[PDB]
Amino acid sequence: KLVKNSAYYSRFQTKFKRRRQGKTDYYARKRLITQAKNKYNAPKYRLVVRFTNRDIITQMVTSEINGDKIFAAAYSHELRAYGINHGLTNWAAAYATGLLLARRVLAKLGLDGEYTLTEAAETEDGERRPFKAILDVGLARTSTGARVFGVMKGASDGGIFIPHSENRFPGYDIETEELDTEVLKKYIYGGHVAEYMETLADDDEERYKSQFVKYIEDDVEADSLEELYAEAHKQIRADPFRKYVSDAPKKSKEEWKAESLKYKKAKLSREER
Amino acid sequence: PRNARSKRALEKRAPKIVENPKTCLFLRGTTCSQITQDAMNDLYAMRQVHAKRFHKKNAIHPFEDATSLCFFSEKNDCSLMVFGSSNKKRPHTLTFVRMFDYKVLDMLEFYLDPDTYRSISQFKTSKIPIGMRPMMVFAGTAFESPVPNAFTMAKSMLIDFFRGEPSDKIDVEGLRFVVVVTADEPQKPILRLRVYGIRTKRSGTRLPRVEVEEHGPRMDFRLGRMREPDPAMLKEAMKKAKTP
Amino acid sequence: LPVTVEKPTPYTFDLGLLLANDPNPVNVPKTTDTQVLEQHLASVARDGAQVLINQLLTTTTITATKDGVLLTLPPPTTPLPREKPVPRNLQYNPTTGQWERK
Amino acid sequence: KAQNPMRELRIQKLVLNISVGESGDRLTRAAKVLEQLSGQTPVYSKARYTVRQFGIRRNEKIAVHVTVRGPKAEEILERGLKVKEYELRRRNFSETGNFGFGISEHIDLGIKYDPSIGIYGMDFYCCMTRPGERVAKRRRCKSRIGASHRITREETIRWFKQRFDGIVR
RNA sequence: GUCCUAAGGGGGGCUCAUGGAGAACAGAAAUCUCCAGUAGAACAAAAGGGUAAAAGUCCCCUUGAUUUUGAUUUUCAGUGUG
RNA sequence: ACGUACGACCAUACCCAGUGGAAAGCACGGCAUCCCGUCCGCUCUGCCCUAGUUAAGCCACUGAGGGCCCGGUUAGUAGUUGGGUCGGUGACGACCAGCGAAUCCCGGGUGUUGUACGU
Repeated sequence: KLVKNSAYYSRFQTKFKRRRQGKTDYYARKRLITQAKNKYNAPKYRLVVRFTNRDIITQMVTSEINGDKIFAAAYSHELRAYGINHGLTNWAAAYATGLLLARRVLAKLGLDGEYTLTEAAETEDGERRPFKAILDVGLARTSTGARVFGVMKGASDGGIFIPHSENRFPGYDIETEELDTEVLKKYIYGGHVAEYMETLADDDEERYKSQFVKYIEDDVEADSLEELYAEAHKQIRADPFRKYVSDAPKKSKEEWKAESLKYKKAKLSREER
Repeated sequence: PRNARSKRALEKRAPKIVENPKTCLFLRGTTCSQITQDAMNDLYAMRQVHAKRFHKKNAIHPFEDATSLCFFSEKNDCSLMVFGSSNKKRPHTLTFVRMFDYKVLDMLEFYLDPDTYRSISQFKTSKIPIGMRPMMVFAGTAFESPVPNAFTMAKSMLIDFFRGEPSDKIDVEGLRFVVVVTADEPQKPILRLRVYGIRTKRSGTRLPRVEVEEHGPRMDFRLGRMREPDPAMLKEAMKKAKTP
Repeated sequence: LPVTVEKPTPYTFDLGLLLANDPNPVNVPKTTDTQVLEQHLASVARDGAQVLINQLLTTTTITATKDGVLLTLPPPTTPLPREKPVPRNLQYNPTTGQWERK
Repeated sequence: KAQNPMRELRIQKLVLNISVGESGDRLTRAAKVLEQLSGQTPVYSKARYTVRQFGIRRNEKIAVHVTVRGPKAEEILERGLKVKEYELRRRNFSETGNFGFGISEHIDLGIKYDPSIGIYGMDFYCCMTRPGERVAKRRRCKSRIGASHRITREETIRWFKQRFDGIVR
């Protein structure tokens, strides 16, 4: 018998659109934005971390009734303006992107006419409060030393207060309940990629050339990774809003409207259909 | 209550001295207009945290028989109710129902003006975050009647709808949205529901200068049929339990 | 611009529910223009929001904590109806001196 | 559009199953055979329901299965086809490109006979795919496989004839 | 006459009853593979709208068998650290 | 206008099939030293964005079969209650009203939209 009958389609209940697309955990999202320890009616910020194949997306997101709003954004392709040209999806690029997002938030808020009610009711016995937010990375499974915690570590080092533990940073030991700072510092300046570069060059030279063809072509060495990464963090902390121009073709917004309208397929009318 | 989760749900549904925040049920009748459905979706947007929604049609007339309301209120633990229906005599009706002890306390019908209804999507402003309660401003001469009437009944119902969660303290940043209801005494007066976003400016003094901008839905209502509570159960409803 | 409004009848406030009641009449203009109608409604909403901010910032105590600038509100006084009426596998081993299951 | 190299058929997985039907030493010896053939630890499979006529019970280990992949899959499937002399049936092939066969002796596979273990039968089954199976298996943005990418029974028979030079009857 | 680190909790993985096509023993009913599979299985309740990447079913951790404080409720206290 | 990442409605969005996709972006993909987890690097995780490709995902369009969403129709009609008006032994006979259906029929459609970054 055919199970997909008129009765099955009549009582069929569709899920949410993003749940069918596999992009949103609506169970975790409801606990994110409708639950709070305190009831002071304060706004809440969530740091959204997403990872693609060639880019890292970090956003500062507020949740409203009609849709989410973005406060600030940092990208791994903006790290090209900061000197980071290869390895845009490793742990070091994620931590630099999280550091860049933290500096952009502080520069936008002025912590690096219209005025707030906090300044209106400010008491003389009051100090500057750090910017507080919670982490949201979505559906990505995370083991110890995940790259989404580098975005957490970069944002926390930049000046964003995120409540967190240290049990998932690279170098942590479950048995001793301790975190190895040397392994963490090795991950900070890209020593794990540098160790892979030296190990591959000693063992399999053909595999070393295939995986790191861009590093050899642009003359990026394993020993110079620590200097290159540390110089990028200084430049991020100095100029948080450096403009980046990519190598993609550049046109105006109206020109992209006309180009896509030429390549768009119009829907057939009632008379034609 | 052998199951621990079922026992916890029974204790949550049990009466308490300090009551839980009230839950509103949004249910649709057999015949309903799209304007009433959009108004129901707009009212659900301000109360996403403490509401449940029904997606099917119900053959219920609230002013004839309300046994199904008491069954839905008992099952879903909902004390507030918004009921939408359409008719030739009443084109767009929002039936607000408030319950007490899983029984119908009071109901009121709201006739929505179709030509002056604008939704939240039609206003391109910054919207309210989900979970934040707005402040309330009630203006007009129809809310201070010496006798209990429908406008005072609608004032208490709109207060309960936008009450949110009680709190002894509040942040200054959570005072950026206000809900304004205007209704004047008198042919039928028009109850106008306005929601505004609040911007603060320097005025040279300690107190800031308040500026408003339209945020929420532009709703115009006319009060219709009203069911007043029985005074014996009304007296039990206003009994104020002393907090320990 | 002044931060205080003047009306023939003073406002009434319920700071527990953030409620401001305006007993003064709202003279809605008898015109067919929606622009002048919403401008008058916004002006009344401006006056209601102004007296709400002034009452909250002057009659409620202010405490500056790490969470933020918090105002301690009085308990709510508006009467509202309630929703509900007011209210083993363990024995001892003698020869080993321990506890063990059946 | 069929010239695309990512429509090339390849082995998704190869599952070797032994169903002794009873727990104890016979299941342990069958697990040792599968561990010796593959080189990886086996899986103990329990019975879903209890039927008294067959000597099985719920939550009782009755079968052992090992999924063999990598280049180890082609060499074990070659061993299975060497036992079967590269001869299969049209009724053996499934409708979605997967196929398999059943043998009765791992001694014929190339394992020396041990009296402490014995001879156990096996159920061979090879699953096929094309590049693009990550879409239906990934956690984030999981979707379905399109009809033109699904493998038909005629395509896997033509692949079996072209690769292993076998005969299908 | 045997076997049981008890329940529960949190997290992660998977989809079930049945029907069709197949495969040495295996033949209506043993085991495996594919397809169709709104739940027609199971778990709870007694829906007139319970649960499907779960509330079902398998893995990891806890098993600590009833934690502490309170000038706050109700009751009790000739043994009032209550 | 198109793509991506968070979203609002939660089938006009679902089930099946076919055709096409300029740019970029997603995506398939290549390798298991380190982080990590499995019977199996399937999943997850780590590295690569170099090499191959729009085959599938995704988007757009089309096609049948259903399903779904609207408006009129039904119709102020069935049905349920009150009110008297005289008659009817009475029930009620009709009348006036208050609420207020559904089946059938017809016509239209098979997704809109918020923020941010790019093409």
